[PDB]
Amino acid sequence: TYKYVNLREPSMDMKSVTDRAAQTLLWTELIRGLGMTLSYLFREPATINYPFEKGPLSPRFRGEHALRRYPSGEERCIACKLCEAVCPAQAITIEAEPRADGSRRTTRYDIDMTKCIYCGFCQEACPVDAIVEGPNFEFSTETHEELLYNKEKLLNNGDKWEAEIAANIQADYLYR
Amino acid sequence: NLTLNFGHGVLRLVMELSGEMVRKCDPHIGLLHRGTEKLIEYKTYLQALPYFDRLDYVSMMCNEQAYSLAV
Amino acid sequence: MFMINILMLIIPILLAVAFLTLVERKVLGYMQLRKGPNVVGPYGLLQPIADAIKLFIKEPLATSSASMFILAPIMALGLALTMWIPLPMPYPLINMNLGVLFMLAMSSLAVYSILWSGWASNSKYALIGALRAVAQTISYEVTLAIILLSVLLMSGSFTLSTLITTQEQMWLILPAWPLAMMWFISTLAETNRAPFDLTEGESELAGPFALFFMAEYANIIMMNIFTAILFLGTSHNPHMPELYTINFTIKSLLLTMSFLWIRASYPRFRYDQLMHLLWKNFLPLTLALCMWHVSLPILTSGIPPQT
Amino acid sequence: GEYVVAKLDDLINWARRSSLWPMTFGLACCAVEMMHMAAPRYDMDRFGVVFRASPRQSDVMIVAGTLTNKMAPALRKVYDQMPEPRYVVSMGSCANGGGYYHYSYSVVRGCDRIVPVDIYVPGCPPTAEALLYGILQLQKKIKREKRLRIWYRR
Amino acid sequence: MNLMLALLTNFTLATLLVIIAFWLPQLNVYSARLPFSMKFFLVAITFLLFDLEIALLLPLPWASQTANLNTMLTMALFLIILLAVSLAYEWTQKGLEWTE
Amino acid sequence: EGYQVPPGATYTAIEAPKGEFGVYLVSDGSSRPYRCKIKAPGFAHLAGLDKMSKGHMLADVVAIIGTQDIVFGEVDR
Amino acid sequence: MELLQVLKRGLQQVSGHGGLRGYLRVLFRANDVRVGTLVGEDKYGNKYYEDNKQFFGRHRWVIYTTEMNGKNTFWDVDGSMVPPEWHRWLHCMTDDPPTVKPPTARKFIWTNHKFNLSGTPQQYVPYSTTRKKIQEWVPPSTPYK
Amino acid sequence: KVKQDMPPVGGYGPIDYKRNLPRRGLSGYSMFAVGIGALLFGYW
Ligand SMILES: CCCCCCCCCCCCCCCCCC(=O)OC[C@H](COP(=O)(O)OCCN)OC(=O)CCCCCCCCCCCCCCCCC
Ligand SMILES: CCCCCCCCCCCCO[C@@H]1O[C@H](CO)[C@@H](O[C@H]2O[C@H](CO)[C@@H](O)[C@H](O)[C@H]2O)[C@H](O)[C@H]1O
Ligand SMILES: CCCCCCCCCCCCO[C@@H]1O[C@H](CO)[C@@H](O[C@H]2O[C@H](CO)[C@@H](O)[C@H](O)[C@H]2O)[C@H](O)[C@H]1O
Ligand SMILES: N=C(N)NC(=N)NCCc1ccc(I)c(Cl)c1
Ligand code: SF4
Ligand code: SF4
Ligand code: SF4
Repeated sequence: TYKYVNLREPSMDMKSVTDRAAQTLLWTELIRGLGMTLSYLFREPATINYPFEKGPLSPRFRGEHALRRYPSGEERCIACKLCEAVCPAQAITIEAEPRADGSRRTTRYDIDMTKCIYCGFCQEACPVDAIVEGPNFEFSTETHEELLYNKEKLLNNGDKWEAEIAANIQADYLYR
Repeated sequence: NLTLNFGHGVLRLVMELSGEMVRKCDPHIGLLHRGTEKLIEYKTYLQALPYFDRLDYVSMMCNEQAYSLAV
Repeated sequence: MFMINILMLIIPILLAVAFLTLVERKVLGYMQLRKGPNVVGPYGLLQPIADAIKLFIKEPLATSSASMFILAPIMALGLALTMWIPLPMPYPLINMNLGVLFMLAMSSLAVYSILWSGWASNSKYALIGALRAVAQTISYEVTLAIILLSVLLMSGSFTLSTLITTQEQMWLILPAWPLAMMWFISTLAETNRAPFDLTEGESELAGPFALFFMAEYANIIMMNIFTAILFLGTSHNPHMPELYTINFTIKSLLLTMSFLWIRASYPRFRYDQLMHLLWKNFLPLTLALCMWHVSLPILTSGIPPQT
Repeated sequence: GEYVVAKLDDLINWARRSSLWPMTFGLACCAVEMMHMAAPRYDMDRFGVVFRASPRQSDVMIVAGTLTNKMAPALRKVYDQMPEPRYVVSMGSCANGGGYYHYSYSVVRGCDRIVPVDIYVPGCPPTAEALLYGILQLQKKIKREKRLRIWYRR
Repeated sequence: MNLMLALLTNFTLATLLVIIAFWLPQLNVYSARLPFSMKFFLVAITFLLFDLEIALLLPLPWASQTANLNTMLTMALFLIILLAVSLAYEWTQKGLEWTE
Repeated sequence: EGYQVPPGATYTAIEAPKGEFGVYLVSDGSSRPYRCKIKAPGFAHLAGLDKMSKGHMLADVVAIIGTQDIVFGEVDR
Repeated sequence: MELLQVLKRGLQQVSGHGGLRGYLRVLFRANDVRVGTLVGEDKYGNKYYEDNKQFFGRHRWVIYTTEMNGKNTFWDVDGSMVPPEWHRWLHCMTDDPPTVKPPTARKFIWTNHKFNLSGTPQQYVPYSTTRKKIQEWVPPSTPYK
Repeated sequence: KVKQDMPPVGGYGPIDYKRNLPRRGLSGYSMFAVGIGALLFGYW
């Protein structure tokens, strides 16, 4: 099914011709345009008062990465490297060895935040909810190097943001 | 005929003008060529999906749909 | 005493220009469902000061002729301030018997700053942009002069304060609204304002910059003050002249604000299209209305006094 | 002496950070979130950050998207024509360090190979709010400058 | 004297603003034919010729005070009509076109 | 590894907002595509700018590029 | 007249912010003199307000503390100053504030939130977290060629 | 019981989409009559 956007015949009677003459000479449609912008002048603006007010986000938001712990404090990551394998940007670099107590743990866990496309595949792939994209988006830096996260930075992010990260996972894990 | 070397992304237009009239338009593109098609050959089918968001990056989910239907 | 009077005109003009940039940004913002400057000082009241200081300590970034590179902004700003000295508000700084002709003569010189800066640009493409701007400006000078003459056939003289007397009973916009319409549009095109802002349009398809900007925005205010006097005459009470100044300021502010309103409302003309608007539309009507306004006072026996 | 130099520095810093006019290099998708920062919700103009400034009237270059090898010379040329003081904001993974296209034959691995960068905004793309946070971070960097104090001590 | 003072003040101030605009502390220690288009020339010339006719019409507000109104009105209209004829000729000879 | 895709080639297209957007996707039987040609509608549209702009003025070139709806992410890929 | 009720609404904001000085303080610190309901306050001094008659996005806001972690933040406020437990509420990731739904406590969670430390001596510096891979032979310390 | 995002029982209310540019103003005749009337009063 189709419709014509612009296939109409102007009425050529004197009244219609004189109507178009009045529009040409008295700029009626241009004045009608002035009314629209005038009505917007008197509308409340849509602006929010950042940083005192923030745009709404959802629990699914993909922000800065973090490495999480179990309630006991043990790391969740067991160096399976599924995140590293799935990473579309190859932003993740992992090395692992047996820990001094025999645990399977990483000795290197780096995310190049300037390679990362913030896609969330890593946190989908992870079988133990170890790597997550947290809610933080306000972490711009003055140098390139500060955006090359090693494991200490990522564990610190997890300890810094775990209160919010856990609550967001609680809200969304039934959709996963 | 004056030649204008410059006249969504970034485009380089090389134009031939005869007064006000355009006599030739020669778009020079590739200023945003990033070898996506070659990169996709080093990705699994899932890893390649986010590349389609970044093509017509105003119509992200439609690009995703086209690739998903093909796969 | 007179030098104090000159400064009580020059200084407020520059301050009014500074805060028109804030008003323009905020009026445009609210018509765009946003706020415009509201952080740099309460309600953005310090924004013009920050912009002014910023521009003047910016690197002043070769000219094809040093003399003309410096002449062009001096001419622009000097001429712009000069257009104010005969304006009756209600008393002029200088009471000229031919004040209307003086403003016409001085405004016709303003196109030299465009021409000289194009010559000094040292770039073939900037000179061409300047010549296109000049052709637009002189084209709309034609209708402005003829419209002004038509109105003065009801006033009787070239004295600006006589327009006040002519409109003692009634604004001239009522007998001359067709001329008021073309006059208003002509001022927009004359000041390269949207939808006639083709220099800034076509172009994209520090202190010296600030100086040209001040000259243009002073001209915008002045043109709307001239429009208020020409068509919306305020009544003058000689024992309470401040009453005239308040009413006449409000009209000029509203006319200036309607320049911003129009910028927010329409797309841009093509160059050839704004030339046709003048040569094929405004000029034919202006010529016919000039004949009409020559005949009308004679045929109604409403010829104004010479003095 | 010290008091005058300090107060004058505060004045020029306040003027420069309160009137930041950006030249935006809208290279790719990050340019869309920059448009959203100008849009009504965030209204960058309300901070004194005009929507679009000419390169010769600009104080900050925002590199919003992938910088290809073919484009790199042009970007440097615009940077060199900027009047000082001039700052560069790198927006998004592509400009930060190549991002999704880091390993491409045609892509510069970070705009900081071409121009010095003052602020790096992460994200692919950073949200309009994230970019605004970055612009305000640049404002704070400008507030820390002590050009006149260092000049006085030369 | 007043007008001379005003003009000297306006342009003297404009000179000074240009001066400081070009020289402030910086704190650092380290004739052919321009792709000639005939159409833009004819706009300028057409403006000139119409400007000379406007020069002839400017006296009209004073001329209306004459007792010889029959002659004065006829000549005023004659001048404006001839201006219209000039525009009509340019229009019909494609002098107001920007194509080609 | 990802899922293996049976070998073959398909041209698949949709009505995207900018026009026909398709991929010629070639599988070799493995979990990685062998070839992925992206057909972007703006590519052919921009190739037609010179044809469409004939007999128009400079300022109309802006309008024509706009009417074509051009994003260089998909034109350049 | 309506313009009358608007004007008294403006005056109430002066007394709603504890007089002229408090009113001017919020005007210059935050460019906003609205009066909302106090939802709570965090250990750093940030105060959180709500007004559900405002349109979505303006119905929640924070007045940042004037001092955090030894930094004078009277003028220099930052979005990264919001601690994570209030971050969820302020961004409308949830409906209920931490004063009503407190976060789960863990011994490893930071007791003291830190804002963005870029450009300071506390900034993060990357380094390799793995040990040396190849051990070089060390020659003997006695002469014996 | 299964609980997922669904439309309300009975569906949502009608959604407008058709162009709606309401007709306003006077006819060309009336507009010209007002303009000529203003001029005649001004001339008088
Ligand atoms: C009894 C005896 C009586 C004798 C006297 C009779 C005379 C009165 C009757 C005649 C009325 C004359 C009206 C004169 C106004 C000028 C009309 C005009 O020129 O409009 C035509 C012009 C071009 O129209 P267009 O559609 O593009 O094409 C036509 C040609 N092809 O279209 C335009 O000009 C459009 C203008 C473009 C600019 C847009 C921005 C302006 C919009 C806001 C304007 C607000 C109104 C201004 C008010 C000023 C107040 C001081
Ligand atoms: C309206 C009245 C305003 C009164 C304000 C008075 C303040 C006087 C102190 C001004 C200090 C300006 O500070 C300085 O400005 C110049 C403007 O080019 C900048 O630029 C300068 O330094 C850079 C290198 O740093 C040079 O490459 C450049 O050629 C030079 O112009 C400096 O980077 C900035 O440090
Ligand atoms: C291409 C060339 C075009 C040339 C166009 C010339 C058009 C001229 C048209 C009108 C010319 C005469 O216009 C008008 O006619 C009437 C005729 O009663 C004259 O007569 C009227 O005024 C005179 C005063 O002088 C009175 O004495 C008389 O009682 C009165 O009727 C007017 O004085 C004259 O102003
Ligand atoms: N076009 C706008 N209204 N905004 C804008 N950025 N204007 C230009 C800013 C400006 C220029 C000169 C001076 I002196 C001042 Cl005070 C401000
Ligand atoms: S979000 Fe995507 S690109 Fe970033 S580290 Fe995770 S998988 Fe890699
Ligand atoms: S973060 Fe998860 S997916 Fe990645 S290596 Fe650790 S356990 Fe495996
Ligand atoms: S960083 Fe992401 S959003 Fe920005 S240009 Fe690159 S791919 Fe597009």
